[PDB]
Amino acid sequence: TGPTQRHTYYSECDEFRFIAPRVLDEDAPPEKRAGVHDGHLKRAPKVYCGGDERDVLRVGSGGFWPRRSRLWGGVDHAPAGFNPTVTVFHVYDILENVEHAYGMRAAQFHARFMDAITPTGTVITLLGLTPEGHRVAVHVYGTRQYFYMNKEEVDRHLQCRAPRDLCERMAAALRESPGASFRGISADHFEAEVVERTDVYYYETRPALFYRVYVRSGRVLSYLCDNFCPAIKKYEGGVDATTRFILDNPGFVTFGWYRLKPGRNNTLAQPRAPMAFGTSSDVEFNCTADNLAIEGGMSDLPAYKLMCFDIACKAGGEDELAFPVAGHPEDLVIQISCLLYDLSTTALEHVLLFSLGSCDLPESHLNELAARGLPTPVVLEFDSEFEMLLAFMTLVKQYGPEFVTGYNIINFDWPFLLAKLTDIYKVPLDGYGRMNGRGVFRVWDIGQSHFQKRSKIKVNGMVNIDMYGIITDKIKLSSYKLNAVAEAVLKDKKKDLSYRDIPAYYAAGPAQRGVIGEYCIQDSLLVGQLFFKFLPHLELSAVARLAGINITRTIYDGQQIRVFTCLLRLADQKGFILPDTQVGYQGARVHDPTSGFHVNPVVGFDFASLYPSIIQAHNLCFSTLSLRADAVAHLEAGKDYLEIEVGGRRLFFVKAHVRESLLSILLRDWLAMRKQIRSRIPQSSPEEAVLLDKQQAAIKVVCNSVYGFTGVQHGLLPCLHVAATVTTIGREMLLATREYVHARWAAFEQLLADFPEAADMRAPGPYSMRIIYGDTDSIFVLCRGLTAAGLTAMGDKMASHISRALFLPPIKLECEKTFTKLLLIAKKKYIGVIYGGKMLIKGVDLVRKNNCAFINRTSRALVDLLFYDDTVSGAAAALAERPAEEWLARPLPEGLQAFGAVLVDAHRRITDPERDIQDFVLTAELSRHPRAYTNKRLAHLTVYYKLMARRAQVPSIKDRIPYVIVAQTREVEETVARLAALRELVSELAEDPAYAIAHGVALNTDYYFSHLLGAACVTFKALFGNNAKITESLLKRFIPEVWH
DNA sequence: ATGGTAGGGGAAGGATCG
DNA sequence: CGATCCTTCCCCTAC
Ligand SMILES: Cn1cc(C(=O)NCc2ccc(Cl)cc2)c(=O)c2cc(CN3CCOCC3)ccc21
Repeated sequence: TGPTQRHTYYSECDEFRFIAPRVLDEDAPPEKRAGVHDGHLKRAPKVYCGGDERDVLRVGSGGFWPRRSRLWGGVDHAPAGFNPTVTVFHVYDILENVEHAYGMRAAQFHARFMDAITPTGTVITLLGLTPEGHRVAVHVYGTRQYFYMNKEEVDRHLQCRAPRDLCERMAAALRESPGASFRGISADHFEAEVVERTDVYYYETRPALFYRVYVRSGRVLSYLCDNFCPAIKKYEGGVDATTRFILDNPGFVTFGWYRLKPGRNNTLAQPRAPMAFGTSSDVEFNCTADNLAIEGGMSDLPAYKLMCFDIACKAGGEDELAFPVAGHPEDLVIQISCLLYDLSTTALEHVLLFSLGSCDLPESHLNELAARGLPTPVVLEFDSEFEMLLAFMTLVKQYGPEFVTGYNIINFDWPFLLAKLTDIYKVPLDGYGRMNGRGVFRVWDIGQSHFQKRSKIKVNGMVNIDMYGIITDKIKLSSYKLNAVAEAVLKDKKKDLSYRDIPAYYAAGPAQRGVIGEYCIQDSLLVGQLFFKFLPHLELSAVARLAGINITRTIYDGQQIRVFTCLLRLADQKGFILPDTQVGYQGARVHDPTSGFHVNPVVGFDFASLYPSIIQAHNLCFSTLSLRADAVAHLEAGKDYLEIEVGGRRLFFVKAHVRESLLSILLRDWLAMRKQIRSRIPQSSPEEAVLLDKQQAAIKVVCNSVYGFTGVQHGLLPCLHVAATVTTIGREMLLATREYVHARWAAFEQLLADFPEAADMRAPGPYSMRIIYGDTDSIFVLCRGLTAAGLTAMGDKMASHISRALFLPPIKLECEKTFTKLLLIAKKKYIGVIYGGKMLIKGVDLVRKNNCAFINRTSRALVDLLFYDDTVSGAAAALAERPAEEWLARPLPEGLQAFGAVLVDAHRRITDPERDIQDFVLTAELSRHPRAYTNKRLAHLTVYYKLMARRAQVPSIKDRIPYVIVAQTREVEETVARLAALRELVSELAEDPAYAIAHGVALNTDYYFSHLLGAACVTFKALFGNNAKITESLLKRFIPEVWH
């Protein structure tokens, strides 16, 4: 009969816009080859492979790429008698769509589904595979969104006193909509129960009557919540139908192994006829939710496919050496490397090269690959950009990669390709996902927006995992160029590339373009290696399984949604309903440290998950809070509730036995689950142990996300009172721990009394025990008069004692570290030597990946000497012997001599050429869209605008920009004045390392030495009563005066 | 659309004091 | 009236 849901992906083509560089035409004179052919053409798209040629949209007998498709434009490319009986199947992503009965009356669906979607019905499509390998999509009918409204509030506001009345008013309001989107919608299209529920906010709140309204269309529910009755609180109206399908059917997950089973009236699932399919899948199914169950024994992934891909493009305009622009039809996409792996076997299965202008890959590359057990690359030759891109999209649709990865493919690759396919070549994308049409293929940028905080890529049925963000979150670097990341993680350096070199390599011919192919394939291989080292798919799938959210929203839609979903589950379970809404509170207090170098033993105590344990112990929650005394005036204070003053206002938190905290329950259950699964790591195969580790990681993530979720003003379900109470309780606890240690163990008598272990630990000097440092949940205590022999093993017992004697469970204080020497520099900045010989650096420019590697190495060597050299340590002790104030006129002790040496060596490396300029590059992140800036006079901003004027690589909206500092010259000052006049010395001397190396520009030698001295001053002011000016002065005594 | 409060220190520019 | 400070913004940390 034909398809029931029109396939919008191109299966036929007879005429297209042809664009291709004239440089590829050899029979043309070497003079008439500069430009780029552009114009309409009327021939069928074709692709060349190995001397043979075939139409791009030709599918069947002989193909160049692998194909996992069945339907292709109303053709059933499946061997007749293909009726695989499906029992179990794995699910990775979930679609939420609308289906009308009038549309589907052609399809021979059962009566049940047509009743489910009679005017319009929401359908939940589970996508995945069978164990055999078949692509499968099961459609779940019956899922209905629903939201609550107070009955006492609605009855009197809308002059109605019955649920059918509410249905009538809703239908009417939807009729007189702006655009008459819903015309003919009537009251019988809605269901309205009356049910007793409780608002989650505040203990005083008592149950009441709410109208529960069931809605079949996300559009209708959205319009209702937006402008139905704005003066009435609406509950859970944002909950999408997928979340309802997950939570209302207990046991279900968003990622895992399901099984078809018999249903309510002995109902069985029904398989769809091929012409009714709506996916690029081999078999599809219709079923209600009771036809589904979970399968337990199943634990391993199925044969999901992962396409890793990178692209490379070239300009076409007057300047072919400038960076391309996808909006200009002259700049084209020259090459696309695309390699497909199997995710269950982490093995590479196919490698493909899409190229404009046929080529032969270099032989060193081919030899390395074929020797590394990898498959033989297959090159696809194209004459135009349209044919190449169409073939790439046809590959995406036919092979149907369930997962897709690359590097910086969110800000460059996908936007470039899709801008080409959309703005220039005019191609619809709604069918090139998993759905045959009407799908999702959008790409979000930041731009001049306020609400958005992250770039996203969402493709239905296609999980995009950009390894860029993965590395940015998991690894700490100064720059994230793919080759730098490769060398830093895998210790495998590979060739760099720039657009400045691409046109030449293209013009020389098929071999110098096969070089470009080699570079793209090497990039893609490196990305694949990173992917399967960090295993982001398993991590994020475990998070999705835990939070009841699909993999896509797991990745790109924030953290608040996960905590919100779990809390929604628990609150609906326990009788609440979440109301829809839409520097806040005092944080922690860092213990004012008395700075300096400490050589006596230091002990480090800290709390295990301080904020979650506070929430657990004190029963903090939305439902246990109250702002009014009369609410808690009927129970005994202290024994039944906790009175506390937070932010100049009294708060009451009813204790556990009155009303149990929802947050406490979530945290306790998550913690017990984490402990259970971690107890299985030993007696488990490493294959299983990787999954177990990802699981426990996800659990810890959500646990640490609880408090943050509570503290997001104007977020979803916010309650800053809880966050401020948590921080205040933590501050109080730290203060109390300090005072207890001070008062109870001032005398060594008591230290011996409680622990008969300080006998074999009494040091020469006098006994003292005083808190020296503290931050949020940490305590560093000085132990003059004790030996650092078993200070760890006795501080363990100490912390256990303090926890037992001071705090309610599950609050726990542990002894983690004991330092031999420690440098208290300033607030939240310190460096120390652990008793185990390992160094510890926090806060200082050392860890701050914004500085140049040279000053980093130098200051490192300095501190290394300060800790791993006995003479300079005794020298610091000598500096301590005296107040340091007199030393502006006194001499520095001999030990410090070493410093001078290293310092002067610095100067050498600064001015002496043949040094690496990359060893001298600064980095800085570009936070916002530059138009929204308050100073507008920043180094990386100068470099940004300069790169923009030079038609260079415009940095993506949130990367790190590298730069260097020029010295003042005639050209520098002249161009400064010229640019100033055009727009109409301070740190304007900032330049791209690239431009400033090929133009032979010289660095500001004075600046880098002055900042080496500044970093030294900042790091070593501690040893001189923390005075900066005095430290700079007496540091001048390590530098020849001809440099001051 | 959907990520918290503390911090220190560097760059840039205005205000202030003798 | 000229350095000295004093504000503000911005980077990236530690919890
Ligand atoms: C790494 N990190 C990120 C955070 C964050 O992103 N908050 C915003 C937010 C908002 C909504 C959601 Cl859903 C999720 C997250 C933190 O808040 C944070 C806090 C601590 C304090 N620690 C923790 C426990 O005991 C006391 C000391 C330590 C590390 C932290």
